[PDB]
Amino acid sequence: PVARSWVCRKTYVTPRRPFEKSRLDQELKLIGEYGLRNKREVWRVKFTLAKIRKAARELLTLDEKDPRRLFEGNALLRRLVRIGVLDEGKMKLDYILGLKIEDFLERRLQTQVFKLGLAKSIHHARVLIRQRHIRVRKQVVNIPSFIVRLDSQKHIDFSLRSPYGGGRPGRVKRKNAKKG
Amino acid sequence: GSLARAGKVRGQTPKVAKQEKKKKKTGRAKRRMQYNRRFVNVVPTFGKKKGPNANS
Amino acid sequence: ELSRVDQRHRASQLRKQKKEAVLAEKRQLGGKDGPPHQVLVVPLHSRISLPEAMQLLQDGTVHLNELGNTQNFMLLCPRLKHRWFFTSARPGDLHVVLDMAKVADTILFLLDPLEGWDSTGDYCLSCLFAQGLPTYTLAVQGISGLPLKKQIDTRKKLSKAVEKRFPHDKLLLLDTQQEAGMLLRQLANQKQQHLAFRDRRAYLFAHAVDFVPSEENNLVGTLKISGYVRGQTLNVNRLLHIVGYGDFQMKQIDAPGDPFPLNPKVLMKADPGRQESLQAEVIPDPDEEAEAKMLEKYKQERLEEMFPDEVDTPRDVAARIRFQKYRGLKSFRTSPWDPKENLPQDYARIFQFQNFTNTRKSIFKEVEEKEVEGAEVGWYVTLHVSEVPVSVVECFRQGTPLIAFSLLPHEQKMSVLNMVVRRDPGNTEPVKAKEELIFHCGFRRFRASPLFSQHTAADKHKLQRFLTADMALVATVYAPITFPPASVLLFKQKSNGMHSLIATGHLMSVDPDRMVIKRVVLSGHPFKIFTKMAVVRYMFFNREDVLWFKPVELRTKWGRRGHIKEPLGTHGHMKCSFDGKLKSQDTVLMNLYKRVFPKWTYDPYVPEPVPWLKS
Amino acid sequence: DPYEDFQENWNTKHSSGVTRELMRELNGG
RNA sequence: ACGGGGAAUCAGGGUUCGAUUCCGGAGAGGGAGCCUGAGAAACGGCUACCACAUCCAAGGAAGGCAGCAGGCGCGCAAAUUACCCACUCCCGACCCGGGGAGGUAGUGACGAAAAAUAACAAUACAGGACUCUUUCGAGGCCCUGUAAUUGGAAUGAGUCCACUUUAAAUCCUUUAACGAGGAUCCAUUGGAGGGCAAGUCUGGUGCCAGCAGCCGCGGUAAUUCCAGCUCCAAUAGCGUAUAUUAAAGUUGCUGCAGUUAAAAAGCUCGUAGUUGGAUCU
Repeated sequence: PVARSWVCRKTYVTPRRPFEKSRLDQELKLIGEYGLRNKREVWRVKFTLAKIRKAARELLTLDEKDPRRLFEGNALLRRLVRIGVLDEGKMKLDYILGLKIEDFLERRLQTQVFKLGLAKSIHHARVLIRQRHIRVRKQVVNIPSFIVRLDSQKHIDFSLRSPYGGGRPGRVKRKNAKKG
Repeated sequence: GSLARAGKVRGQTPKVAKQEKKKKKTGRAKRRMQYNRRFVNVVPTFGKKKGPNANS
Repeated sequence: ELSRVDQRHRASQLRKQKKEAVLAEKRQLGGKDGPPHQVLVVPLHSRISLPEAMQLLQDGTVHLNELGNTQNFMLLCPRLKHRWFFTSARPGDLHVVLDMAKVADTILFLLDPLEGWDSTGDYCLSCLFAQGLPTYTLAVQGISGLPLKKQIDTRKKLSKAVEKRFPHDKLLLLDTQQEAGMLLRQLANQKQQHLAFRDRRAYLFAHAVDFVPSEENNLVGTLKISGYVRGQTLNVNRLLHIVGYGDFQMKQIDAPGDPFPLNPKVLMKADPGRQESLQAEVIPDPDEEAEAKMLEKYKQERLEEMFPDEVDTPRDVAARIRFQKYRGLKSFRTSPWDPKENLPQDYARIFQFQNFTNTRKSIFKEVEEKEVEGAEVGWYVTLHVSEVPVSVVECFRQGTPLIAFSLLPHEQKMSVLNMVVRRDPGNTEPVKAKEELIFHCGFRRFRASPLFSQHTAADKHKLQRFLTADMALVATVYAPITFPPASVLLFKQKSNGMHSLIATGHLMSVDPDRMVIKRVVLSGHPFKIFTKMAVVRYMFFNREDVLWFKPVELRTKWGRRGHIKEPLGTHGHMKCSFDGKLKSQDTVLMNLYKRVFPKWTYDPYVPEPVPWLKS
Repeated sequence: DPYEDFQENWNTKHSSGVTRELMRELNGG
């Protein structure tokens, strides 16, 4: 007996066929377009989409005046509007099935740092997040796959201790000032 | 059969030493490198030879 | 098995079978009766001074039995009621390590915290692994002498840099005696590695050597050697081999009082002449010029790893004269050969066996399944030997111990020993087929001149003229008979008496019936080829010897079999039928074979090596 | 030419390789 | 074969695992018998016997780790003889004492989560793309690199004062100071004939050594072995062995087959089983 929880969960699935061209090609295009590191970051966002399609595909067999479909189905669309993947006029339960991987990958903090212009490339956003230069509303966020909600998109900035926004220079500029 | 030849070709091979090259690349910058090789600025060129590591 | 209760019973018998057989040899070592628990301790890294650590593990009751230079003492702590014994040696010294780590029960290695070992400790580490390792335990000295964070890394930055020698073991550190108190328990409860050599012969370790000569002018007398018996029941009518000074017969044993009992003068055996076997090895009745040798030995060796035996054919002397003695075999493995056709005169000076394995199982049974009237183990028996020179005495006063052990019957004469070697890759120098090398074949030490051979199962064996680094070869030499098994070491003085370890291995069957065969390959060249005929230039030069070597079969370098058909030149040309069509790239060549015998360059004297360092 | 090397070597040891190369030429990207 | 709650896989149906932290049972080397007590056929209680085994002055005495550590043995196969009652709770006459229950560290690539190993700019290219020139060729307009071209700006990993954490420590979080140019502060494991992503390049060997799950490869030009280069896949992870699940509509209830591929009993009667025609507001 222990006071520990052993409840864990894997967050990706690997494909059934390992060496398949045009699966390899499409995921490499999605790695290069969004600045991701390995295939497992695509297989992770493929997995949260496959959980959302599957739960909506279950809710589509119950009729329109079901209790469970009306409650749990309105709570599924609410999250997808909240993270900015769906829009507001498309809140029937059948524009869930028209979602794709790219809608979910456009909402990462990495691509949003690139979209707002705080970076100048999609790989420049990965480092600027990871070097702790990026904060969201007060809080330095150190994770590039931080899915930016819709209300937290207007507050993404440059982290008041950083040499980019705050002003105290880094390791390199101060040593060159010492050698001045 | 006769066990006397064992490791014949392994010990007979002329020992060529590995040539020093640069440290390759790692991780996200490697995936960016091989995306830049294949998809952006793919060459308008002799197509259907799409066999990288084609000798001749 | 049948039905759940005769399966649970069937497991219980075989559990009881195994659990009782593992106990029938546990009492071989370190009981309350107590043949003392011999622990040899060596430091690897030369930064580790050995008097730093031995003082810390001194105190239960310490008994400093004084020696020449090193302090080799005994320990009694009766809170656990065991009798330890501590001997100590230095890294790289082949003399003082190999002579008392062979009769030891336990080796205790002392590793440094910083690195694993220096270069010189790796040398004596290699000889100990090939000699037969007893129970071993790692230990370290300077872990807690580092800061309170820098010690949890130092065991971790060490213990992977040990595994290419020592694959898995924990490391018991040494800083306190309360750290060493956990060492002696770990030392006590091990799995006892049983050295397969020593559990058939009765051996001993020197505790105090005393001497008085019979005469002083001849510089030879009689020793009073004292020490515990640690082998089998020591018979009185067996011979006695000091490990560094030859074999001889003793005349009197006697058991005095034990100078070190665990918890606190009678003569019993004498040697007659009727049972004592006679000592006779044979049957009574019948700088830049060597560099010029060194640079060609980096080349004449390399004429063997690309060409098998490509010799030059003699242009002056006739072929039936230069290669008179040889013969041609139709098939190297399935040919008949008389094993006693041409015995040399040295083979009338060696001893034979009727059947070696069945005379081994009868001399193996009598030491174990039969009880002799000798003195039993665990005792403290001192010993009077007959005739040993005075030179063995003062070197004990320098510090080295003298080890004597009994011999089986038929272990004093001469025969032809075959022994498997593998060349140690620590050395890179080439060795000829008839060099002079230091042999350590199972508690013996002698120089010899072997014959390197190949390790097959067929009766014939082809001579390898040099030493290769990957094939396991067999040395063959005249030596005194040691019954198998026996661990082998091979050394060679490079310079200043430094012994370079070049080959390790074990022992094959000692017999003269092993056919080692020296080959010679006669290379020719075919220069007119036809449809399944061939005109071979340059292989012979006379016309007449073509009819001499006509029945000797031919081969090519591309696998083609053939034979000599006719000669056609008055010069050295010939016609040869073949099976395939010869290629223009070929080189037809024939094989000549003859028996070979080793040299009799046996000497029991070995020079004492220096402290082995680098260059 | 993958056409000729396939039409010649479809029977030999190199059949699988020349079929791979011919599909590479025909399908293409 | 301890049983359940459950776990793996899975279209739907299924199949297999469940010693293992929760509930219930059993048992303290093997059987047996008791004392005490509300409660035990109790083993960190006792009495025997069978099996092992400790001390002994030889008359006697004491045992039971399938508790926590640790040892031996077994084996393919599994961690420290560490710190503390501060937490969660329990026992006692008790706000106070105790607890290897339990907590905290150590070992730990069982396994699961996040995630570095570089980014950017100016040049130049016998690189590509966009506007003009019929074309040569004209440009900061957008991209790319087998530039070990230059250039500062950014930063952790480490090293390390201090705070914070805690019973006291550690670790992480927070901060001084140092801390990157072959940023040598170098990423590996398998592969390149087809299944199956990716070289009939070069050297060696010559049905040998060896590779290869399968098909096959190797007999002097080896797309397959031994290597060098280059390329591919996953990536702080990747091979191998075995169990098992899908693939397997190759166990078939859904949902297979039975002339010739494996297969309908020689024929008929017959009890149980299985299945049974219309018809009632």
